[PDB]
Amino acid sequence: AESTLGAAAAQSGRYFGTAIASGRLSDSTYTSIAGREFNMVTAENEMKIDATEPQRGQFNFSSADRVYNWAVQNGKQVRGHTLAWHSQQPGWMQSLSGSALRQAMIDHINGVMAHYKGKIVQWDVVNEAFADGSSGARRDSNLQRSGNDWIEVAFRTARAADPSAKLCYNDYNVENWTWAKTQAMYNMVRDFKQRGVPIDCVGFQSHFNSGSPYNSNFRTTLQNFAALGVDVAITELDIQGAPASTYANVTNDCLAVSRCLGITVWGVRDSDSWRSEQTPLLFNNDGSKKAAYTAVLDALNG
Ligand SMILES: *[C@H]1O[C@H](CO)[C@@H](O[C@@H]2O[C@H](CO)[C@@H](O)[C@H](O)[C@H]2O)[C@H](O)[C@H]1F
Repeated sequence: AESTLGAAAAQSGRYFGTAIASGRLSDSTYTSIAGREFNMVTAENEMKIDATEPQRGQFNFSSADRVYNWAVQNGKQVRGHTLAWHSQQPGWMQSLSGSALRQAMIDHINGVMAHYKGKIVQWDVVNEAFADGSSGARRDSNLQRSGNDWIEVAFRTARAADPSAKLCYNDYNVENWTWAKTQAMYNMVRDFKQRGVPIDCVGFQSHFNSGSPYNSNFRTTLQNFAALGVDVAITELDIQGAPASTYANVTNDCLAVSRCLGITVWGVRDSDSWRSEQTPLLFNNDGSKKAAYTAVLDALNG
């Protein structure tokens, strides 16, 4: 067996990753534990639109490169996050609509992807485009108001910008097979595959909690999306209370699906999370391993 999460995941050809924040990189406990345990990194905030293009046409990759460089220096691959999203847009992009916004969205994808061309294994090209609830509608945003084709255009733009990256659609509350949101995403991906839209992967955020609880049918969700001809990935995992049983279940669901590339938990210690009050991660505040860590490692080791 293997003694760390990333190495244990690698025995089945998968990765075990985390979100990394540039502001925490002077914390020796964080950097040593993150370096030891994970083989995949996602920048927590540094590769988002506001951080990378603070003013139109004026890119700033300083903080993003700090995360990227840390990952490569520590032997990890990197998931880019995220190129088109309604949340966290810089004010200059919030003022744009229609065709002007479309051009800025395209320019933003091209500029960020060119900087990291051939260096990023997966990109979350589009994030959180569906509304929550029973409707299955697209979320309202300046991007969605520019037309239903905004998502497809982002994907076609990204494929041309860097043909070596796996292009993913990412979202939350899409893990339970029976939910309307899950079905809306499923039909979009099915449609994309029939029309030749270049989508290679689907990211399941996996923010499990009392209001959006884990269900055993997540495995069915993963299998059904994989059958559409896309890879699947667990991208921002955290579970309220960090129950060992649920952490083991999610891990085993990924291990049972051949195209489940790996799992990323959203943070290292409970105190590093935005949801620290629900103590939803695998390491305690002092860096020690909880019960959930042991369960995940055991599952990865079979
Ligand atoms: C999935 O959910 C995580 C947690 O909400 C998002 O990461 C958070 O993003 C916000 C907004 O940019 C930040 O304030 C938090 O520090 C960060 O943890 C992630 O982007 C999203 F895809």
